[PDB]
Amino acid sequence: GRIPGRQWIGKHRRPRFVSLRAKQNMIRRLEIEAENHYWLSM
Amino acid sequence: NTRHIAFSGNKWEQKVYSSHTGYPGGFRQVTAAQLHLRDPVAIVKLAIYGMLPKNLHRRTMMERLHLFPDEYIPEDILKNLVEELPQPRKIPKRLDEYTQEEIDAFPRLWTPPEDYRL
Amino acid sequence: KPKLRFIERAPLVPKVRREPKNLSDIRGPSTEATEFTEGNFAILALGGGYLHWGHFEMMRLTINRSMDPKNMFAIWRVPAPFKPITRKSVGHRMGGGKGAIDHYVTPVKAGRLVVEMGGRCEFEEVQGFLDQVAHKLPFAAKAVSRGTLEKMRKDQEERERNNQNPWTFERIATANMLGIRKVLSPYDLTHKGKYWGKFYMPKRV
Amino acid sequence: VKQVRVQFCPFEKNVESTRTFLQTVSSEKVRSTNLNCSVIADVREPCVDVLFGDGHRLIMRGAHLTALEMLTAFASHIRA
Amino acid sequence: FREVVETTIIEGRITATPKESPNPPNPSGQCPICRWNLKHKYNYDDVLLLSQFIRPHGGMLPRKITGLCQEEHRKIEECVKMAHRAGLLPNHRPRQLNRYLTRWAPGSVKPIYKKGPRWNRVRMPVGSPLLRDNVCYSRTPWKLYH
Amino acid sequence: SKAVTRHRRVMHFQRQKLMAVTEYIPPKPAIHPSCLPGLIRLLRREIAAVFQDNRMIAVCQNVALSAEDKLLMRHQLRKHKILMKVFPNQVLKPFLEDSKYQNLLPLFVGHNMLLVSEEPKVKEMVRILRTVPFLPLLGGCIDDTILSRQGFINYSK
Amino acid sequence: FKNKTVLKKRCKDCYLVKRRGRWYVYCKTHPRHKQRQ
Amino acid sequence: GVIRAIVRAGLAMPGPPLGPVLGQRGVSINQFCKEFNERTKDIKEGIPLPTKILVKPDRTFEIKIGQPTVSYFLKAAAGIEKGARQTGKEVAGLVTLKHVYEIARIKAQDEAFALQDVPLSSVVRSIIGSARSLGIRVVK
Amino acid sequence: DYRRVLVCGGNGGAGASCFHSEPRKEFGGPDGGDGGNGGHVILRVDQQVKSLSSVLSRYQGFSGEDGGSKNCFGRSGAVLYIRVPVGTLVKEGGRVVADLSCVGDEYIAALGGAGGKGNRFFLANNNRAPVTCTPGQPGQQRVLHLEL
RNA sequence: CCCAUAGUAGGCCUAAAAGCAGCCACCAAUUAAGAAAGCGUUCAAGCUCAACACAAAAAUCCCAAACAUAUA
RNA sequence: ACCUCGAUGUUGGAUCAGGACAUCCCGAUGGUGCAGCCGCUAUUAAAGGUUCGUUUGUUCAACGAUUAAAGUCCUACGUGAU
Ligand SMILES: [Mg+2]
Ligand SMILES: [Mg+2]
Ligand SMILES: [Mg+2]
Ligand SMILES: [Mg+2]
Ligand SMILES: [Mg+2]
Ligand SMILES: [Zn+2]
Ligand SMILES: [Zn+2]
Repeated sequence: GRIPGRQWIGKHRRPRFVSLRAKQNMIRRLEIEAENHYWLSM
Repeated sequence: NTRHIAFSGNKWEQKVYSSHTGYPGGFRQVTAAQLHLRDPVAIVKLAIYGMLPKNLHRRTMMERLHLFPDEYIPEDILKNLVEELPQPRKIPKRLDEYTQEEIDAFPRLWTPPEDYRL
Repeated sequence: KPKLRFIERAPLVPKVRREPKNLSDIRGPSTEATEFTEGNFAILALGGGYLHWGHFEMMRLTINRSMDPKNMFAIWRVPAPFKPITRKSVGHRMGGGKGAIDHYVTPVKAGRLVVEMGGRCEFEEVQGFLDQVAHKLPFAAKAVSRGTLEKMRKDQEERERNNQNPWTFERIATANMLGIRKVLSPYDLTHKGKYWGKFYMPKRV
Repeated sequence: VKQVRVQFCPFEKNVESTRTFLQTVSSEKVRSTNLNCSVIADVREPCVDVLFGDGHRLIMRGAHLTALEMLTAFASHIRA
Repeated sequence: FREVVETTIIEGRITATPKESPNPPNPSGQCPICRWNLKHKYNYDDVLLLSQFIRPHGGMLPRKITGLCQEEHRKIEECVKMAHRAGLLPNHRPRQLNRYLTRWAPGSVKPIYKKGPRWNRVRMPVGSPLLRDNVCYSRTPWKLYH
Repeated sequence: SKAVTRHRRVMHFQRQKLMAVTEYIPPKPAIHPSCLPGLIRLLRREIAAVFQDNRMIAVCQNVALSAEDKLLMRHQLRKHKILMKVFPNQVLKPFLEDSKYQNLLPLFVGHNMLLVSEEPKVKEMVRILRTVPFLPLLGGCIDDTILSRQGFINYSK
Repeated sequence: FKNKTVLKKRCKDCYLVKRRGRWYVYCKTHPRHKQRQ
Repeated sequence: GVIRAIVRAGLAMPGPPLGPVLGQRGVSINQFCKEFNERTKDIKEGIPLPTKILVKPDRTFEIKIGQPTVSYFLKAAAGIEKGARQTGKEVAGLVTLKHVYEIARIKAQDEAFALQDVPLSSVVRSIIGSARSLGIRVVK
Repeated sequence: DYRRVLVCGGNGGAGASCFHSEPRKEFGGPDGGDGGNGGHVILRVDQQVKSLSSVLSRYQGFSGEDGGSKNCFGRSGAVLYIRVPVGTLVKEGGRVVADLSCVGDEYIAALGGAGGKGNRFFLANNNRAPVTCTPGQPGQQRVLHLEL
């Protein structure tokens, strides 16, 4: 089970999957920035 | 009692142990059930071997592992024993093992219609 | 004329000047022929794609064979193949200019109706062969009535209004929240994350 | 099968099991091939009798039984 | 419960039948599970609960008779299959590898000779997805595939 | 690769994470709601009229008969003024309470074939039934007076 | 048997059964209808 | 078993439409046609007549007959030998309501045909529908 | 005692149009193999076969494979033999092809098309890089009237 | 799940094509039923709609070991 | 046109073969427009096997004679420090 060519660049790449940890990290950043929006609105 | 281990799910039929004798055509793939029937210690031994760190100490460690298929243990090993570790999984009870008091304590959930063969 | 009209392979007068492969004509929601017109059933395009003359013949033959001429009538909601796909020779090294016209084809965008049926007949009577034709089509397609089309649309607004996710693709893309516009296309601001290439994700709010 | 007799008392509390039984199996749709049988319906807790001239008498008290149960019992007895 | 007795003459007699325990915690519910507040709080090993919907020979009882919701009937059926395969109902039988949480019948699964690459691994199912909504007492979700 | 591709192109991992984070989340509709708490009128009027038109009524289970046998039975009944009827229990059970027939509830279940008449040829009808040893007579109620099978036999004799 | 990705009953006696892990269309009257998923 | 035939009384031995179709069960064609001709003499001659023959398992004949057919009867009453082609717009003969009633008077009497409806409407409407399906206009 | 069947002789394979190249001779020349002739179809008599009840549907003679590279020719289609009872008259639409009486009497009912020529077939001192790729000629196809 | 009376094989042309090769009307009785929606008949005959009624496969050898529920 | 142009021609053949199964034969099954024999089709099966000659450098191909069969492929179109 090999991915043709070089991984992560070609037309056919290794399937990458989003972990719950990654989702939580992104959501944390989004919350910080929503607060930034609020504090920049005044 | 490594002969009496229990696999969750259908691992007894799906888990496959792969080995190669080195010779061409020497690839052998044996389900967990077949491996267990052949050697009643192999499954636990392989699990521990895979969990141990992959260095030169691993086989020295495996020399300290003593696997016995059944309740019998050699006398010297028994005399060496110091502590017994709690079993990681608590064995669920069967109805045959439940006491009538416990059955009574558990409520009846529904009224079966009287006119039913059952 | 309660029958589906025959579609020519290529326009009678061709385009002397070769034109570029503007894939934008397949990318994104369809803005034309998105609504029913003198009909009750149709084939909805749930994705973008190019309809070759072979697809046109498949549709025409299947529908004409499997509809009642006197009651059921059909109408094309898509122009005839008009975009030349200048497929080059059957082997040659790259270069030498642009290729020559070999096939003609009509672009289709998601949300576009391809064929529209009508007449005295209910939806289930037609679902069978319309669904077969939809599967035959080169893009995702669906046999849709007027009622089902409006139902799925209203469901889409219901989703957009009731989702409990505080984070929507629209909010994040428009606000450039995580600098994600460094990863998104400018078209994503208007596709709202529901379109990726020529594929349309209906399940996604 | 040689003879069958169905009795029930709808004047008293009804028993739909035997009613459905006689509606289903005691029909010429079946007797056309089961011509050897003689059906009688003597109506007045219920009682379904089946007489086999060989060695068997079958008595069904289809009060608490149901149509499916009694039909299966009849079929099993016919198979013998 | 009616039982048929033979002697040939055969007759059906209604015998003693249990009744729902007094004082349901949540009276006026759709299903017994909802009435007793057990929507997401029973597992394959809860034989005391499971056997109440089980024929004497091990089969499940019909949903019309039990009164269970459709989803709860499916959950109970799957939990009963798992309990039987785990050997927790030794007496509810028609007439040696220890298992538990077995989704499939042992004789219908093929060995995984070629587990795929890391991104397409063929995983061994454990438990049932029907119980995915059970009460979560663990920090990490319980895995349905091993 | 072009922006539009025949295959589904691989997304930048950041875009994939964005999609996952912005996936639709359906609302939870509180406690599980499931677990939470003119032929019809033609028949109505026809049966209303019939209940007064008929003076004597009876019912049988003429479902065990063939098409030809049923036709012959209908012919023998039409020889007299009696008329054979059938109507759903689904609509007849309301009819019993509508016409104030409490004793008639446990008489009509399954296939029921009414025998509405005003002149009793029940003697000859029973004679015809005799040569066909099945299709037993069922209880009825003449002019609001419930009659069992023994009552019908006595009335016939 | 005939291998089909989608199983369709052909006559009235064609019945679907999931056996040994996969679906089958069995038929007593017309064994020609035997299908395997 | 019942055998249904629409033979014409004029010709008692047409051939294929009786011989092979009746010979499968086992029949005496001579007796069958003799009885059919007896009925033909009993009734007017030269008119299609449905039959209700029932071939008993004992190999015996019980022929039952009634009124003649209805399509040919209506065509004759309208003075038509062959019906209209379209039968939705084409018409060749017109039959008045009084004539329809007069013919219906002697129509609701057969036993096998089951035309035993007490009301006159049941029969008049049925024959009117038959005529409408045929190429005959119902006057007034 | 009477039967109509459809035969279909094999279609010749199509030639190849390749060109050879190797480490010290980049332009190795035409390299397309010829296609294989289609398979003939033949009716043969058998004393064992009683009648035309065991007949079948379009008897399709096998088609020769296409030419390959390296001048590899294509295998000619295999000969398909049909069998019939002794004393069978074989006709086309009126024309009588053969009265097959003897045990094993055999007649060619549909020839197979000649295989196509690859581009190397057209190689010559004059034509040094042909590209022509003749397709396989089709095989005779016809309906047969069989009567005993 | 049931079972399917009858005007009549509705006529037309069609050897007859009756529901089925095809047009045109598509009424009708009992309480209740489309002069044809699918098999099968040269044509008939025999069966079902209903309504009565109640996904995957490639070539050296699979590829961490494992684990469903101890508190976020 | 991404590795190799600071001694690796290439094709066939010989020798020895490792492997895949998308099975040519041998094995076990379902269906059949399979009465039997026979075929046709599909599922499963890779343990084993899978010929010798004429022309041609040939791989192929044709032809001759066989065979249970003379399978489709990959292996730097396996294998020239053999
Ligand atoms: Mg790589
Ligand atoms: Mg470059
Ligand atoms: Mg060097
Ligand atoms: Mg295989
Ligand atoms: Mg290569
Ligand atoms: Zn509930
Ligand atoms: Zn079948």
